[PDB]
Amino acid sequence: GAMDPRTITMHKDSTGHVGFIFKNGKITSIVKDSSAARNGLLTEHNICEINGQNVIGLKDSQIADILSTSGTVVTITIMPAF
Ligand SMILES: [O]
Repeated sequence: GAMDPRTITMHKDSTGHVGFIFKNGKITSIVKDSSAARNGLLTEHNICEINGQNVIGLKDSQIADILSTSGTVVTITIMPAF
């Protein structure tokens, strides 16, 4: 629910992308018509886990690298914040 973590499974498109951008670990925009959009990834939520790995505290370059090098399945657990 509103306060709670949610886990979203996405699949990469033909160029290896799932459909979002982020900054300082927070998702900031979803790409229209993407896997992220279809599967309900949310903006203003922090990236907690990717493919079951906790990434809290990692810098953006590392989160980016994990996303870019992932296989086609990308599962992300996200968390709201105030
Ligand atoms: O997390």
